[PDB]
Amino acid sequence: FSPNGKYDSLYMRNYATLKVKDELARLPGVGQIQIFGSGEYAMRVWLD
Amino acid sequence: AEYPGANPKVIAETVATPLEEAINGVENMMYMKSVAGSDGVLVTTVTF
Ligand SMILES: CCCCCCCCCCCCO[C@@H]1O[C@H](CO)[C@@H](O[C@H]2O[C@H](CO)[C@@H](O)[C@H](O)[C@H]2O)[C@H](O)[C@H]1O
Repeated sequence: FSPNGKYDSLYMRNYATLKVKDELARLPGVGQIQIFGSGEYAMRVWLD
Repeated sequence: AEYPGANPKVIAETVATPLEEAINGVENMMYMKSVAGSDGVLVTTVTF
């Protein structure tokens, strides 16, 4: 979490995916790691 | 796995890393190796 509002759920979910998830799956006894909240990064082209 | 025309660094980052993340949730594994060549081919050996 960001208690000061500096980061929203999207940034932190992708931060967990890119810097937390893999380093946690290396631990022993971990079968599954699941992320809940927001969504993956994606290139959004909002047309007019 | 195959990633035609992709540089081995790209194959290692975008292919090998997520398969290793998934495979880490296997039991009785001793060590995992990934070799990605300029032939576009990635081989990941999982030794138990
Ligand atoms: C913090 C909540 C923990 C709940 C513990 C889980 C046990 C509950 C009974 C089993 C059902 C869980 O079912 C679970 O549903 C979630 C949705 O939340 C799915 O989650 C899926 O959708 C969510 C929502 O977009 C994505 O963030 C996620 O990446 C994707 O995998 C999981 O893939 C599945 O494992």
